Amino acid sequence: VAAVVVVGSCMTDLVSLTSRLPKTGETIHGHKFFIGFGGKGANQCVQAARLGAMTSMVCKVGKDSFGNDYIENLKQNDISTEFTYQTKDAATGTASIIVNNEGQNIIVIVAGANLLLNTEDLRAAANVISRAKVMVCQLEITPATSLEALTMARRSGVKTLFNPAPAIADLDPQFYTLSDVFCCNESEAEILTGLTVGSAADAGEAALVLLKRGCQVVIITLGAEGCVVLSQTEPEPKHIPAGDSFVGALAFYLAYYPNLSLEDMLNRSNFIAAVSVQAAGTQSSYPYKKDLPLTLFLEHHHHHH
Amino acid sequence: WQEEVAAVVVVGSCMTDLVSLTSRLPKTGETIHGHKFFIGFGGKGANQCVQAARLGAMTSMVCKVGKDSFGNDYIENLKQNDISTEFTYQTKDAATGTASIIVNNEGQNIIVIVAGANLLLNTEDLRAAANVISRAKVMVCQLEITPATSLEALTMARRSGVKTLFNPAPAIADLDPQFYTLSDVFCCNESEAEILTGLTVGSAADAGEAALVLLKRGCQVVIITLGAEGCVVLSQTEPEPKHIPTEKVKAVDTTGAGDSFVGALAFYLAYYPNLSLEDMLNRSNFIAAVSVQAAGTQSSYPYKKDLPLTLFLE
Ligand SMILES: [Cl-]
Ligand code: NA
Ligand code: NA
Repeated sequence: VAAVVVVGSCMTDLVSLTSRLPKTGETIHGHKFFIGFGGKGANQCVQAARLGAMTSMVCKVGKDSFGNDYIENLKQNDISTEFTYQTKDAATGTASIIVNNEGQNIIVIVAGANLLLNTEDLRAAANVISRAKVMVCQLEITPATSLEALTMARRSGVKTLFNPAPAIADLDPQFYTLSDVFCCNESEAEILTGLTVGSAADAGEAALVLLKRGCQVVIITLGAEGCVVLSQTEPEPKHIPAGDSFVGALAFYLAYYPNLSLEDMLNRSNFIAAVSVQAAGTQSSYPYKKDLPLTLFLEHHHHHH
Repeated sequence: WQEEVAAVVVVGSCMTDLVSLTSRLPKTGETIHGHKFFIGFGGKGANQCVQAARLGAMTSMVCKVGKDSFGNDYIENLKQNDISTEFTYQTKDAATGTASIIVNNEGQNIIVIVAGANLLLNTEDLRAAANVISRAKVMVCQLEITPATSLEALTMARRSGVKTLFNPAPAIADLDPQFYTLSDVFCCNESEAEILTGLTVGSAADAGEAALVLLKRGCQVVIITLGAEGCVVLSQTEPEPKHIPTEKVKAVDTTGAGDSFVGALAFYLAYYPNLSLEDMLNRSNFIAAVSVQAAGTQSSYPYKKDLPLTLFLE
């Protein structure tokens, strides 16, 4: 029975490497191509599943070979695809990336079938939504669909973890009140608040704005510098001194380790994100439970660390 | 009773086209959002083989793809176009060839090709095809596999008395001289002829002077294509350029029009050997022009049944 349900996006990364970037009208011969699995929703789902969560991916891909390939990737990671939809009306989402020998790139994103995931689709998935322990949402599908997913979780008492990524100025105010845990990065927080965010001190001031819009808990991530947290019952910023790995891990802990303090969950999730950064690649770099330190999965009183 | 012998063998490339449509092309360092993404089956060899097959040729595609989902999908495409895949090889040692394509609202594009498994088509893989090549009427080769593999395919055809149709695309300055001498029909476009001859080519008149250089390198017949403006032909017994023009028209999408033309010509060389070159070229120009009126490269290639009956008369 899925404890973590993710409503969000799946995207295929298509990468070519070339000596130089092409000029208009030019064909250039590359020396390497590869495919990688992405999308914030998928990536967050995959990290949670690798840690041992029972997860379900609510999303929409194309009735095409990339979408069939995505479905197999979710199944290989032990994720339920019962509400992974396939549509003939758009292609599976893509990120095409060309990179030259100087590390300069060009990137073309087509969100495709992700934008077609709608209310009717979420309604069909009510049983898994209502019965989960945590619902995770981002902003790579139609915002209205994310909203409705958060609204459905709330009506069943399911904990809402929201990642407003990519961010948007003029986000619906309902988003803040529907979010039990609202987690974003520095740049995102600048878009959402129109403040500048450079230090951990600025982050704390930006978090407080978001907290005052109605979020229960706000977390602002600081890259490889940790994160800053506030809550309605503790409004003072606490500084705790890859993004999808962190959010996936936090989902896992919210669903399976409710007896941990926020501070501890965030430590463990920072640790797990840092492991993903060291390993080459993207979703493949996400660590499994068996390859991580066993203290990540024990109560505080059980270990000597 | 006897299976139908392949009259056209294409030794050449297959690649998956990964196309994104956008408003404007990205500048260096830029991420942009596109409106649509389209997968298509491409590669100059396969495209030429598909046109020929759609016109009614019995064809065999000698090529190498991956043991990946793109290669599996490519084999099914070939079979759906009635092409023999007996020598469509699959390898775990590389991925299927790709073309990653961005197109703007004006039809301008940037393209990054990775050859992949096309590079791994090798001497042993050709040798297995010896009986099919011996019984063919025409062998068609391009430059999208290892130039040594195309060379061998052309020498195999020549030693078996099979007509060679060679499309030096993409072109390369200082191409091996054997390529000209092994070509019965040598067909390329304006830009390709400039790369090969170091001459400029803008008009049909310039095209004719470039063709005569290529003719003197030992080609039997040379055709220089002029995009939607037809083509120019010369031959050893008729060295004077003939300009075979077309009607000016708005295009829908010209992508793959060149390969349409070469595939049509292969079909005619094999199945209508008694037509004059002038007539074959007219009919092939016409067929290429039909493809331009539809989108999506191979999907735009016309079937026999949808074309005017005069294209198939003697
Ligand atoms: Cl031999
Ligand atoms: Na990584
Ligand atoms: Na076309």
